[PDB]
Amino acid sequence: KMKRTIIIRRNYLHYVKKYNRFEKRHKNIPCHCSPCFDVKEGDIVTVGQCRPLSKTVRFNVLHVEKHQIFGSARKQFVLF
Amino acid sequence: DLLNPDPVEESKKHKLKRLIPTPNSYFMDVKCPGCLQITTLFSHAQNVVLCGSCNIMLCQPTGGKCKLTEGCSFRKKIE
Amino acid sequence: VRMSVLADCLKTINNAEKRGRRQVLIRPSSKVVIKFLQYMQKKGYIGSFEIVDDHRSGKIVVNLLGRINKCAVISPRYDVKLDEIEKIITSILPSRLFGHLILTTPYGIMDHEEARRKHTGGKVLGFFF
Amino acid sequence: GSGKPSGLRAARKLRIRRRTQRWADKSYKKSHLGTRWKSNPFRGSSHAKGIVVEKVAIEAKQPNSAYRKCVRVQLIKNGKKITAFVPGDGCLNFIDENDEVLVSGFGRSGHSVGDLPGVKFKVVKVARVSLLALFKEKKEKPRS
Amino acid sequence: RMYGKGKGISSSTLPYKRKQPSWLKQKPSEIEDAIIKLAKKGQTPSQIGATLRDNYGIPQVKSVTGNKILRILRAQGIATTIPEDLYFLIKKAVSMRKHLEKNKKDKDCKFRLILTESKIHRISRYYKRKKLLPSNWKYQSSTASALI
Amino acid sequence: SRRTKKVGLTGKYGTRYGSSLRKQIKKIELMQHAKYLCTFCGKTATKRTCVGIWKCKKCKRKVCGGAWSLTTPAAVAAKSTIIRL
RNA sequence: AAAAUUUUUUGUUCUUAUUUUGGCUUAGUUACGAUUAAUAGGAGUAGCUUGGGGACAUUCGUAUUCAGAUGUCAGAGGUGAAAUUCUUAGAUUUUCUGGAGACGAACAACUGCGAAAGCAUUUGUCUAAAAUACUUCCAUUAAUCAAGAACGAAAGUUAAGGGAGUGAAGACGAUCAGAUACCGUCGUAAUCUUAACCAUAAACUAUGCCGACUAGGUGUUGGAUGAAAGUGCUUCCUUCAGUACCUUAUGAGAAAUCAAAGUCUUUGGGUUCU
RNA sequence: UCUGGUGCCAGCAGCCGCGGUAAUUCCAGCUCCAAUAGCGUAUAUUAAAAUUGUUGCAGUUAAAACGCUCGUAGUUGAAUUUCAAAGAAUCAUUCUUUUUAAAAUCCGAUUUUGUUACUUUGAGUA
RNA sequence: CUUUUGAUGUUAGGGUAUUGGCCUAACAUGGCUAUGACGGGUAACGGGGAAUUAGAGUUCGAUUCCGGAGAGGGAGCCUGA
Ligand SMILES: [Mg+2]
Ligand SMILES: [Mg+2]
Ligand SMILES: [Mg+2]
Ligand SMILES: [Mg+2]
Ligand SMILES: [Mg+2]
Ligand SMILES: [Mg+2]
Ligand SMILES: [Mg+2]
Ligand SMILES: [Mg+2]
Ligand SMILES: [Mg+2]
Ligand SMILES: [Mg+2]
Ligand SMILES: [Mg+2]
Ligand SMILES: [Mg+2]
Ligand SMILES: [Mg+2]
Ligand SMILES: [Mg+2]
Ligand SMILES: [Mg+2]
Ligand SMILES: [Mg+2]
Ligand SMILES: [Mg+2]
Ligand SMILES: [Zn+2]
Repeated sequence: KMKRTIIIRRNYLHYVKKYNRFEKRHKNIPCHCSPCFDVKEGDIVTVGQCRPLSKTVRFNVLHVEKHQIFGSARKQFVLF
Repeated sequence: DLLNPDPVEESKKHKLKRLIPTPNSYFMDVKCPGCLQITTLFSHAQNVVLCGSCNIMLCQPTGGKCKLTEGCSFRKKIE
Repeated sequence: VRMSVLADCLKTINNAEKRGRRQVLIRPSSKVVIKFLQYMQKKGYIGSFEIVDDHRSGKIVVNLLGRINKCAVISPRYDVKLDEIEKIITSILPSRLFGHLILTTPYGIMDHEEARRKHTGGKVLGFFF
Repeated sequence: GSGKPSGLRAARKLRIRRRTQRWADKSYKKSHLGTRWKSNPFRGSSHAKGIVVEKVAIEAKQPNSAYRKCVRVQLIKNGKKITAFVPGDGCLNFIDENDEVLVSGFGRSGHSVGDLPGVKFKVVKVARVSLLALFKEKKEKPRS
Repeated sequence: RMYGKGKGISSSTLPYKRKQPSWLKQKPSEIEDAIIKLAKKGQTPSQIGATLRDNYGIPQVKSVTGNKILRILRAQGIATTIPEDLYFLIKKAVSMRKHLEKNKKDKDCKFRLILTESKIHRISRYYKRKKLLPSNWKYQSSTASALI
Repeated sequence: SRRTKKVGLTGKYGTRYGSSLRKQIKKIELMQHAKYLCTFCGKTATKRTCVGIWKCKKCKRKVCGGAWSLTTPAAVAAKSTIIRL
């Protein structure tokens, strides 16, 4: 929804020693998206670190992979 | 003992409970008197079946095996 | 709903063994069950067994020798490192001289002594005394 | 099952269940509750000093029969008033109207002990000489 | 069952021999043409299978040809936009809703209608995850009656 | 946005008359100002013109009915009785 | 279709070609190209299949009470015993006629249906739900579920009806040392219907839900299969689903007891709540 | 189960308790016991506590199954796709060799054949 | 919850030893959250570590070394690498 800027979500599992089990966690990362890409909510992107470009952004997109989803983006769990 | 069950006992249980599940139904050749035509039929048929030559009823649906018309003769199909 | 076919098989075997039944039937089968049964066979805990072939998930019949004390699974298949075998075996097995703990390993299914001999870890499946 | 989740990714549920259920334990709730800094004359210490205000006698609980000797003390630290027991056969007449004493706990920290109803403190020193060395009476005499 | 308390086990069971019987005589083209003609008349796949079993001699379609009924009905561009069982569920729901419009004091009917709509939503989610239904297919409860 | 939590239509009365009288007015006037199906032409366009007269905005027929609604139950019961005979 | 090593013409450069390559249109050739059908789930078809499952409309019955007659004459009620109460202006009692509102005896069960709360006169319409039978269709579509939602006895609250019997309050008459009680004579709200609230019970099997295994017998409710007495129906034998009881447990418990409250220091099938 | 004194008083006692003439428990004398240049008391904290329970608790009657059903997030989910087979090294066991479908690649030939979790071994570290 | 008074981005500059809403003008409506945002409490400086424990765990760490912050409480400034 920004101009040449996107938000991506990373999912991962965290280990808890006392119970010998795992948990689901997540973090958000803002990135820069050049107009040579055509993205939308639900796809998969690969990003690389650069120098700070604003108060929050430090990455920008290098490759896009089309991916179809059926619920809402925040409710999907993909691990990589 | 368990590998080679008595065939009388096996054929005497529920179809889903025997070692190899097998149905209880079959197909058969039916002949009605004085029409001179042979027709395939399924035991436990759900529809009403009319003869090819004349529109004479050959069976009636029930809650189990179909009711075969009076005087008709049936013979199992070999396989 | 099943959620596991290994647990049901092992529970049925254990229940029949407690009564001295000399034969038992396992309804749902799979390759993992076959491998577990073969490993029990190799240690002389059971006799021979058949696989009955219907056109569904098959069935198994086994021969028992009045010789098993216990057989069960560990439901969550915890991931075990090579240097953590000692604690698990101390907690689970009845002695240091007999009994077996079964791991699944990147080199197949095997007990703990063979896992040490091969220098490998894995996850836990179950055990039999 | 047995009422707990046993999955490989069910650690949050177990952690939160244990976090909520600790508060039902009396010892835990006692040692983690913010008001213990307020409803406690010693405010966390083991001893305190005060000025004697009155001498009293207290009845024993029902099956027993006696008159136990105590003093009422006003604490220097915060001005509160407490009641303390004077141990010994005739140790009460070692104490005057307003002297300075040390008092400590009485063995069951938050609780009353034995036969005295509602006394949780005990005198250990008077006029900065030991009550025991003064009752032994073969050691020291009060600084008149 | 999924909602009530029943635990029945009644069902049909297939024979061990997967090949077609020796006494069967028709040609696969004839059976496919019968499928197409009998679906032209406005029947559903389950009705088609039942009629083939009874009024013709074909124990199983898959033994004679190589495909199932829905696949061959689709190979000709004849299949409906909405699957069979979902349509039956929708029809039951619209009937119950009409009756309930006529009677505001049925409390059992309200209960059963809630249960059927839950079924509808679950099956619709499954069919949308596959590409069998368009992604913006929603089932409004007020316009479903005109759906044919 | 939603401009009112409770009073809905009776917000024209302000704070007067008491809450329960406003509630009864609300119940009556919800029926009084609604639309009703015309059985003659099929459209839902029948509205009240006076205390007993109802009229369809499309076909322009006039039907005699109730005071605040188009039908009252007591007349429906008698009509059903006669029609059953 | 867009660039070429290799010679070409020029001192700024001009004059041309085999020369190394992605697709398109069509004919052609492949071993050309889709795992079962779960004693998982959902749909379907069949039976003069079952049921006090639900909603609306209809139909019947004695009893009770009111009013009208009807014949007779001194008590009737009620209690452990009596009062209060009705009555020669005819009580109570017997016969007939009309109205009113609730209720649905006997049959009726260690029997049926529903998620629970609950459901019982006849007939019609509407509406769902199992179970059984199946060589019908789809192919994992499922289990349990914070938040959220639908229902939810009796009492109680709001409005309009209805108002016989029963009867929290209240008034008397008795018993008693006292009796604001237990007993008796009256009797208001309520109890019933329509439209809205309230959301609680020893709302109990004081036993969450799904799946597997483990023991013998006697019944009973609803289907299907195979066989005998009948005067296309009854009995018997199997099998599926529901529902009780008895005996016994090198099974369990602190015990009472339990076919689950068993398969647990030989401790881990899945999941919610406390 | 020693002596003297006191007599529900004085007092002791973390807990159960002792104390009215016989007090093994108060106050003393004697004698014994424990640790010992050390030994008591108060407050806090760990084990004991499988009385916080992942390993590892209980929920008919002891504390504790929501009145009942639906339902999102969460947790958990049937079987199937290369299974084998034949020699060597050891006092049946443990090890170790040999190839059996395919396509691309050295004039009847070497070497490549999806991504994570998970597990093995390293690097780096006051 | 944040956003009139910079909250989240784009463009052009200013400034700094350099990147950056760090600041200024124009523009757009974004950013975080039941996987706990925004708030409250701490008798909370963080580690290397300590005590007690068969194995799990529970509780401490102002205080030898490393990192941070301050010189009664706040703000400003000169010299100088
Ligand atoms: Mg469910
Ligand atoms: Mg199936
Ligand atoms: Mg009346
Ligand atoms: Mg009355
Ligand atoms: Mg009365
Ligand atoms: Mg309650
Ligand atoms: Mg309860
Ligand atoms: Mg244990
Ligand atoms: Mg502790
Ligand atoms: Mg503990
Ligand atoms: Mg322990
Ligand atoms: Mg306990
Ligand atoms: Mg319950
Ligand atoms: Mg600005
Ligand atoms: Mg520190
Ligand atoms: Mg320092
Ligand atoms: Mg100072
Ligand atoms: Zn009209």
